[PDB]
Amino acid sequence: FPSAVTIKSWVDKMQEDLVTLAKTASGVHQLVDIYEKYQDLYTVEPNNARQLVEIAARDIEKLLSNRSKALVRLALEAEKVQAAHQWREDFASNEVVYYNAKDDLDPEKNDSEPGSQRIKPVFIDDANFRRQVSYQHAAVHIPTDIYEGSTIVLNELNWTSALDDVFKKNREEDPSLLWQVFGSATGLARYYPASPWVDNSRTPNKIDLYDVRRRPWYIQGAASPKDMLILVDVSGSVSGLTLKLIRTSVSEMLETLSDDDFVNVASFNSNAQDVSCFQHLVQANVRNKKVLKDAVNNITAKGITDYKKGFSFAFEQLLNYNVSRANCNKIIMLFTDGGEERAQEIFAKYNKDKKVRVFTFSVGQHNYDRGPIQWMACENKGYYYEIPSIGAIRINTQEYLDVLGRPMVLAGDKAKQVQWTNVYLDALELGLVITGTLPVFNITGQFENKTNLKNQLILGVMGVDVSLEDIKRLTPRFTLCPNGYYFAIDPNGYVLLHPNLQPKPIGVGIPTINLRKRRPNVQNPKSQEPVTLDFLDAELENDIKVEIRNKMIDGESGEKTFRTLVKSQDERYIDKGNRTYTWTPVNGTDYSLALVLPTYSFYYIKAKIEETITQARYSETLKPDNFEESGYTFLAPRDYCSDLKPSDNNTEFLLNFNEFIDRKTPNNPSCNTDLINRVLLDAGFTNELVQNYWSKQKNIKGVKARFVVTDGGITRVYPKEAGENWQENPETYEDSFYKRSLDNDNYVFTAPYFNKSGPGAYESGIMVSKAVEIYIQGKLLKPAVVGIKIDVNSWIENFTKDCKRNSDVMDCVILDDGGFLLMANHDDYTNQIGRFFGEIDPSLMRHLVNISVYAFNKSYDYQSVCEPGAASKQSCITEQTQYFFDNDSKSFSGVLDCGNCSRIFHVEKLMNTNLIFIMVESKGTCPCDTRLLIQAEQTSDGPDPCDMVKQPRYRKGPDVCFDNNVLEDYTDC
Amino acid sequence: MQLFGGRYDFEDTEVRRSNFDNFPQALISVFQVLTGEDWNSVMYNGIM
Repeated sequence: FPSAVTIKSWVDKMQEDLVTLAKTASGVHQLVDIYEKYQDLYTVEPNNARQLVEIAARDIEKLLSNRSKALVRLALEAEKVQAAHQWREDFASNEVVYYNAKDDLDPEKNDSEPGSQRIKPVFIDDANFRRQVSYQHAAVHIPTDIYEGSTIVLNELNWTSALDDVFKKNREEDPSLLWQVFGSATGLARYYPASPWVDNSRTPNKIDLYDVRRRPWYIQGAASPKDMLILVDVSGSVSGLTLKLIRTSVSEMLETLSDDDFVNVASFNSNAQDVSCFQHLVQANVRNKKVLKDAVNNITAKGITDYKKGFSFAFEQLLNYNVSRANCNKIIMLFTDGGEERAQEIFAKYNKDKKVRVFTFSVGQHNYDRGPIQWMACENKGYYYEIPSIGAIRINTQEYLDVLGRPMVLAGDKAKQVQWTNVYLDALELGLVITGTLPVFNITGQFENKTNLKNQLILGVMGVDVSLEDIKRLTPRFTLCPNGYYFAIDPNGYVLLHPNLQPKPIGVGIPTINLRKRRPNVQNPKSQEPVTLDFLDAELENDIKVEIRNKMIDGESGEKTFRTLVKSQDERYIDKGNRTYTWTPVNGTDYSLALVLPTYSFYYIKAKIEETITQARYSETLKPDNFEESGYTFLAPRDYCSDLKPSDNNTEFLLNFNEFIDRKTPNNPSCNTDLINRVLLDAGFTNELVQNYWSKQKNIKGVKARFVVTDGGITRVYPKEAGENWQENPETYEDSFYKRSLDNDNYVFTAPYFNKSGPGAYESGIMVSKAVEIYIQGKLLKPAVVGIKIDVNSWIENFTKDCKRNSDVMDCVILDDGGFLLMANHDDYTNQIGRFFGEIDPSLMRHLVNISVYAFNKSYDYQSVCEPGAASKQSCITEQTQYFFDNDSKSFSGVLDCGNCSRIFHVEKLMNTNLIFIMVESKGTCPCDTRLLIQAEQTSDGPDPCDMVKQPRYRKGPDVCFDNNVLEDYTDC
Repeated sequence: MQLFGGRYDFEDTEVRRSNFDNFPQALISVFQVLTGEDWNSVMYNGIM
């Protein structure tokens, strides 16, 4: 086995060759020189991070205030218009004319069911709604199993007809408005602008199950948060049908709860116990509700009933105050069938003063006695419900929110505060939205102290949607490098705005279905949950990020520079970077906005091209015909002008952009002239480099391609026969190799993908890249990244020139930080290039992790897709692994023993790159192995929620709580 | 009432009116087995 100095010499020659080839054939210094030689087509402007966050925070505050103004308009008109309604019952003469959404519009139908008349709209097509929309009237949604034609429904479509004028005025004053909705307590939803529903009940074969009363925005604006305890009777008498209905009922009841409510499910039969692992009230997020639903589905029925024990248990659960709670609406929900005991002693002992409400549910068809539980309800300010069948569940488990809203109605105008929801996915396919809501009150006989009977409930909730792409237009990201960004935060942890938040649902657990119990045509239910992604599950988590999070959950301003691990765009690498987080509160709201800037991104380039000559020349440089002199050119699909839209066929976009820059003058009447000026400047620079330098050597020895990727958004790949092997994103802010080469100060090698369908090992090559970094006036800027593809075969034959091709005495590999194979020695190793080394030699890789030449970090992706196991693709949690270098030492010698064998090895880190060279004794000598070491998204289920609940994340609750008015009635029960 | 009383707790939603849950119901069920009408389905619910 060769000495240390022979291996040192081998790797020094190797890295000399590699680095000199990349340096002289990519043109880093040449581009630096042409960037610094101009210095007068541009100016270097500062990125004041504290001014940026405050500007953006005021723009977001102004948007949400403009929306809170259009809700207060709708609510006042709705109250005044219902106060003056007459309550007809004869509509067969005086019709109600309205547009029922989800009815078919081919004019050969002509239903117009009795008492009402239909509307056929015109339905222009629109942007800002990617569907066909009519600004003339409002559309009405009625749940499928609610007959329209009722006297309740027709009296509703009669007075809600005066909303359309405020809908129209709201939209006329703020043309950037999305959906405006009134959700009624009768099930109706009147929204503007009109648009056909996504699912009709009988049109196709998928029945739509949408009821406004179960929507997060409605439930949020209907009542205050809750401290719910669900007490489930599992005595023997509930066995059979009523137990099956109780399980379905408790799951439906849990689905009306959000992240500001706290829940636990207990159980009693002669002894009361928690149904789960939880033992107190927990925050009722998607993971905790998953735990509780799966624990409820395991319930069996045996024993004698003891209401006293169960109620003692419940009242003690609602008295902890040691754990995190809502402190708002202590309620018990008793799911039973029937009994003889009313437990007056326990109520006299435990809520003497009636601070805890009691809602009782009598489930099933049984002969038992219901007097006692109706009494329990009517005594403790609660309510009594009967659930005889499955079709009765949904409506009876969503109706307790009328009782909870009485003390909010009795509060008057103190209770009309706008609220914003979590991020959820629009039901009319608009993407990710938040909705700001407002409750509407029934005020009849108000100016005369008359009615106060029907007047303790609300009429419904007004809502107004705000899409997250409206909020991403107020935090513009094209003067920060690809590594900086904005992100906003709830007073709950959850993220309103982050790079890593996608439009997909959050996955819980491992997805498993039973394929042998699925009828083909029965219309599965889909989803109702929000996209609640905590801030510490969107990024890698230090100890400093936790205190930053806790600090800006408590509405604090601040700033902090530190050093952290950053995961790469493609989740395979990890860099170590310096970052600056600068945060502030959004003043009208409970959100907080922060800007992450990597130092080296404090200055940007603002173009100063103000003569037509060079502007026009630069505009000529990017035209497909002359590609063979500037190399294949890609353009970043941004919004440079309001007219040309991103196309995703990048040659189409380039043609449109050329047509647009020359057909309309560079005076740019309405375009973003800064983006266009920057793109033109950068095209000029990149073309100067391609002409003066890259063309003088049309081909180099091992150089397979050459590329420049700049800010502005220009990509140029020199031999156009490489231009179609280039599969990177054309948007230079999503290129993983760009962001990685900005973080390092040396050459970054990207490993190809292994076993990928397309040209990926010997067709393309191995990508090397380096960031161009310039000093204008003592300021650092990294405006572009140059690179190269290296030919595999040329590298092999410089690599073999005591390991030669297919030597069987030892192995020589070259890996990168990440553990991916780049240059092998064995011709069956080199067949798998770009594969994780622990998957082609797990023993030595585990030992390298053990020696601490490789560290690793594990994460969870909560928005992943999985092919379900046995117990299309559904949503899942997956665990991700990323390896990297921790120790800064150049050499690691050693000997790994499998026992009965001992392979001696030497690894040496190549200087000035991200490569490691390993020389180990061969593997086929001694048959020792344990198991593969995988670096891939592995479908997971954790973390364990029974432990996160014992030590939970810091949190801030709403401080407004409307319960306990003394003018309440509770004669209705 | 001793053999089948309180044992028709099948989890499905099928309705089985001829059971033995109280005395008037057991009396009706025995009378129906005596008239002979549909006695076999009373027997099947009792076997299951």
